[PDB]
Amino acid sequence: FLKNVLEEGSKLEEFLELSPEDKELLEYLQQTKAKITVVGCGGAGNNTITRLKMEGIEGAKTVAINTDAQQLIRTKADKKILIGKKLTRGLGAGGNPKIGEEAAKESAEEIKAAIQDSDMVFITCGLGGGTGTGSAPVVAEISKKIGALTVAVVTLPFVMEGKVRMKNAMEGLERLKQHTDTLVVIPNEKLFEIVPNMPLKLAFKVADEVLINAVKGLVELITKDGLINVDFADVKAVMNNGGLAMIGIGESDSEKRAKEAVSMALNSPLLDVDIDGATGALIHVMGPEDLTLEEAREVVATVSSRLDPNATIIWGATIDENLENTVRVLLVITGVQSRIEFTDTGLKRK
Repeated sequence: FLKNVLEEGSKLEEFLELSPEDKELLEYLQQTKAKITVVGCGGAGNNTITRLKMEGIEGAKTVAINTDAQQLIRTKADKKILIGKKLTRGLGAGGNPKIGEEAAKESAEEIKAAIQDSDMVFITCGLGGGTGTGSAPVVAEISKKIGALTVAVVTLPFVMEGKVRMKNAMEGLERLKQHTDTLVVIPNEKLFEIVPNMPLKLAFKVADEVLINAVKGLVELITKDGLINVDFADVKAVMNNGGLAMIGIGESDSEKRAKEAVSMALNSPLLDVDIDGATGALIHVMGPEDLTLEEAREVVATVSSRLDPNATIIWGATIDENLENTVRVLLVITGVQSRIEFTDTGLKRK
């Protein structure tokens, strides 16, 4: 009986030590925990969720929504939602964000049901298409309505995708910034400065890799046990009014991993903005089984001296089973909307 399940599962929890006070407390933490849901919209959104799912994202429910049934069936997630079951019949919205938006609206109640009791929701997707670009802002609007920390981690299209797609992305990015607490944007075009002679046929595979790493890094920073205390109250603090944000990723293998990883992360072409005054930042330093709090401490210090002396900085350090002799640093600087300008050919640096 599935219905008994939830109730008999507590029997084991409750039933050999603690006192009555600790009895209530322990039984309290059970519920108190922060519920995280990541929602992937459209093509790139769905490829990301599948990996997060298959690789096992820690402490977060995965939701994949799509207007296209073919894509949705190949996707793996804790929950899948075919938005626009009446508007599209599960055939795809094409490159028209207006359809994807309407598709999401149509399934709004279904979406709300998938993120219902979430303390924080991550909306991820690749802008430029019709589904992700159209639905993402609706999922964000619904997220805020249920009262969850609403963060979005999205990518801007490659220039080789065309002005129509970029323009649609920027407009989507605009509508999105309206319903998010913090909006993280990844310019795919810069993916070319990290891998200059990267084969065009691989651009998207790499884009998938970066988004997955970014969403996973941010999410796990909050949920995965590490060498140090990462409190949800702080995340709430930094993410809550983080306007526009960008990321930087780096890693090193040399006997100056931490130091060299920060360098890459800070000089990352993905950080297409002046960060020398940032008011907030989330840092996640991942490494091998030999990772010391000292290295993580060295990364944070490095970054801290670039931001505002008053900058709010959340950081963590987790150990990744299969991580070489390499330490990877995911950097997320917030409140940089005033250093950028929204145009329809991409974001421009002020």
